[PDB]
Amino acid sequence: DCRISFGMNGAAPMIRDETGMMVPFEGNWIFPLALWQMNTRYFNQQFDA
Amino acid sequence: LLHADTPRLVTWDAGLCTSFKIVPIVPAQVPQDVLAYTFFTSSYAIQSP
Repeated sequence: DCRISFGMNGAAPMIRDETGMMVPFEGNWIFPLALWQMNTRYFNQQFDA
Repeated sequence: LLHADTPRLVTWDAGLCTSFKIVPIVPAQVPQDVLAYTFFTSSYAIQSP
C-alpha cells in the first residue's frame, strides 16, 4: 500500500511508509514495479514534477 | 391423477449468487474548489465496486 494524501492549504503532499509514519516527497525510495503498475496512471501525475 | 405435471427441480445459476446490491443515491462533488481534480479516482476513470 502507498496512500497519497494532499497537503491541505499549502501543506506538503504526503505518501505513507510501510512502517506507519507518513512521509513527504523526497529522499531515497524503494518501489516494486508491481507497485508502479498498480496505479501508474495516477502516479505519473503525482510524482513526475 | 393419470399423469402428473412433473416439477422443475434441478435448476442452475451461472451468475454470481447474492440477493443484495449497493445503489448510490446522491453523487459526489467531483468538481469543487478546496480539493484538486486529480484526487478522485473517477478523474482517472478506475471503476470500483
